[PDB]
Amino acid sequence: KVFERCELARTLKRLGMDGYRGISLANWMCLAKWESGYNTRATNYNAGDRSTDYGIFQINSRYWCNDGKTPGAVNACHLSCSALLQDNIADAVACAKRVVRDPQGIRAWPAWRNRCQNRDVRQYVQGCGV
Repeated sequence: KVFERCELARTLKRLGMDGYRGISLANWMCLAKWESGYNTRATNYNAGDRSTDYGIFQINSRYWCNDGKTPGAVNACHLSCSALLQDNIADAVACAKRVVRDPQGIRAWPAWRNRCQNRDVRQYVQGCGV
């Protein structure tokens, strides 16, 4: 599924992402925007280390979900990577929450630093009713 901007904003709020581990909803919106363009079906193979990024938040198979084919990987979210390709994002959200529980927080995703940190991210949630 390809979400519309405000539709996702509203969904994430409901799933309790606003301010989770100190991260504002606008930050989560900015991340999803640059990672997958709000697409739950998005996958990206990293030829470099043989891992794959899955779903709306482009969660990596080396540490967060099990895809079986990633060498020396762990599954901290306790999910099949398949779970992160569903239209319903409840598993993806639960996993994203698990990722920011580590010291790095939101910095765990390099693209957050490149595209969202120290920016005016208000744009991602303006007029959504969140």
